Amino acid sequence: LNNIILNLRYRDNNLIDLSGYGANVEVYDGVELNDKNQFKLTSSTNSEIRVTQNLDFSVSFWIRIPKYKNDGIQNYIHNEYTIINCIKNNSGWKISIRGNRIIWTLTDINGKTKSVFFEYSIREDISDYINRWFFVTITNNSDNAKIYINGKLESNIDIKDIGEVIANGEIIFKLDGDIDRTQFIWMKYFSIFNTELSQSNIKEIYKIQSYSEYLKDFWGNPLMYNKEYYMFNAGNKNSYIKLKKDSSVGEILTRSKYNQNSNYINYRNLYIGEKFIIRRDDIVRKEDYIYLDFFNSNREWRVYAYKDFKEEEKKLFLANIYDSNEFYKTIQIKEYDEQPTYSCQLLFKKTDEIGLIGIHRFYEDYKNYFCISKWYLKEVKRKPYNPNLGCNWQFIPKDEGWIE
Amino acid sequence: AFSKLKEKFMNELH
Repeated sequence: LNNIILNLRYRDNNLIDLSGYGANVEVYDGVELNDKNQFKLTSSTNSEIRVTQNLDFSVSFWIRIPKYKNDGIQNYIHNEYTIINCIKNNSGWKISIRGNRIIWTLTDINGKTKSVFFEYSIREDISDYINRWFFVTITNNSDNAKIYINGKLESNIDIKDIGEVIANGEIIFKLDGDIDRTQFIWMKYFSIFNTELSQSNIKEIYKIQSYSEYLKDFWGNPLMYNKEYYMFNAGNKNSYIKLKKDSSVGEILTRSKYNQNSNYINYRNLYIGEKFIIRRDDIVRKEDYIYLDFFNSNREWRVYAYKDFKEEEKKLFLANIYDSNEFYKTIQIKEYDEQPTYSCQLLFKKTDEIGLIGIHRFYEDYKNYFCISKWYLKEVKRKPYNPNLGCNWQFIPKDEGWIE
Repeated sequence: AFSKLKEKFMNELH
């Protein structure tokens, strides 16, 4: 898969063509860049990238699209805006977004237009897509233009009506349309191929570009130390952790949802439960030894596991930071899943294995509690790794792309 | 303070 004509990648604090065809790439001052290959497009005049290139072609990239402002839903749903435009003599292609939709458009020499789109729901309790890094691939031959999302075919339309399409036009990365000053788009790994990629090729590219040295947060950004995170359980999506009133255990409650009338939108709240923080660059990696802490009022507390553990599962101990011979404190963060994910696991060790952190039904009538469990130790070795297991967790920081 | 929390933890374990 060297069939790449443009490969925009980070190098020496700049975005450049690493294809070997050496396209001229101009990044303007208003674009934000990091060494993790992310670049942000804002509403500012000088937030653009300009590419001067040197029917059977493909375009791949990742994207993180901000959640709708609850008060401005109508603009969101109506107002379309271009993010990438490649035109010459009024002919070429453009990638545009209209609310919860991403749109691919081809225009021929005679101004003839056909479009294909992907629409993600804005009524889901927990969305895989909203404000989260996901993978987009767009293939084109003589017959069909189709969109693949995270390696899976989603959309497909016939284009045999369309005449000649001049696709060697200058590529402008820029927000264009009826946009709020607040509007932004994150993108990474923008590539053009001179062939229709197969589904097999795209699953392989998705899995390659899914890998990183470091663990990731809920949004698909790198998991950090000394950073405040709400906690998400992949096995119990609609649950969260709350400290039991004036006690030392973590009870599991159901997330609240959107309250206002507007029946265009539904979601569960993410900024609910205790604000956790991971203790020992400030980047969290596989097999790292950590302390899992949280803030109780304005004092930093800790998640401990009781060393007297004859039962298969037991409630975790939430208390002030204090060394006790009765309690395990050292957790090792794990990534058992071989397939793409933002989930990690939490393993208490002494070097034996005591149990994994999860959620379980304890009797008192029954109730759900934040627990260690020996059960998970066997399940994580089974293949394929089950992504809906209770021992799979995700960290949600505050993000300007998600206001609730 | 830690003691008073550990007891409450023991009460929950019951």
